[PDB]
Amino acid sequence: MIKIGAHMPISKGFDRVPQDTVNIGGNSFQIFPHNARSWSAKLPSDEAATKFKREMKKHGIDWENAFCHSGYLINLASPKDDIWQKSVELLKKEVEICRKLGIRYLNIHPGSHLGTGEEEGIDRIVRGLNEVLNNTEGVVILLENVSQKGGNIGYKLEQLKKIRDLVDQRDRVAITYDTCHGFDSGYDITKKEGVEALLNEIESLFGLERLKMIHLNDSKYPLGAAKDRHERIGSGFIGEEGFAVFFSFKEIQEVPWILETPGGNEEHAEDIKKVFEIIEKFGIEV
Ligand SMILES: [Zn+2]
Ligand SMILES: [Zn+2]
Ligand SMILES: [Zn+2]
Repeated sequence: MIKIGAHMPISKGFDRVPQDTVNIGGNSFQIFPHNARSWSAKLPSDEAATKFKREMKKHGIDWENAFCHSGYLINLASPKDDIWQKSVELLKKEVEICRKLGIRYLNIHPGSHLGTGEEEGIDRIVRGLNEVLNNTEGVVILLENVSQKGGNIGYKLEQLKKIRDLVDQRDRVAITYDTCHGFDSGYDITKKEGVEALLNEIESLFGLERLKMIHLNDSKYPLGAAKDRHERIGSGFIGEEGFAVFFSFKEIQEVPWILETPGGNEEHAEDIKKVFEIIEKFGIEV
């Protein structure tokens, strides 16, 4: 069964999210844990967490299909110690928001060394994840591949493995694959040989059960462009044919597809329709 959804707004409450998710034709979703402007975030009230949980039950959303995503402030690779410390403290709080909501997965970008060096930046990330994981329980942190922009770490799957193998609680570190960031970095899912190489690399670096989520994004730019600009499904350089190849892999189907393409609920309902249209047109099983 296809597990698909989108990044959902939380601005009207967490509890609106399950209903909004089924209204766009999804059964999966991603949300931010908060809308804080700075380094401090509130927890949801007991009242709000309870409503969220009730709506999850009401709509039969699978808890393996519900993800949180960290905000853009957190940078565990920062060469500024105070930003590193505030990032750690905020990440811990985001794990506590997840715990409160019942959310099992917290997705993050590993970070940027800002031109101080990839190897030292990886160590900083590792140490930061240790401080976080060693002071929390339950929640699994997802490392997401990113584009090769400035001092971003994680544009090659190899880098995500370097972080993971140094972490204390490796079972609480897993992986998210973003189709747009990968395409930006040369991972060519428009060809079955590219998808096969991607899967072989994932299986060998992490094992396939570490792949917890795919971010389903088309790209504004060509393969290898390193641009980090998402596009609506079928409207970019991955395209309808490219996605049809990607969708044809059973291994890919086992994993929730989360849209982070431009627009709101309305555009995402259309992108979800496009995905089923692509699957129908190209005769993909299932
Ligand atoms: Zn992301
Ligand atoms: Zn993403
Ligand atoms: Zn992106």
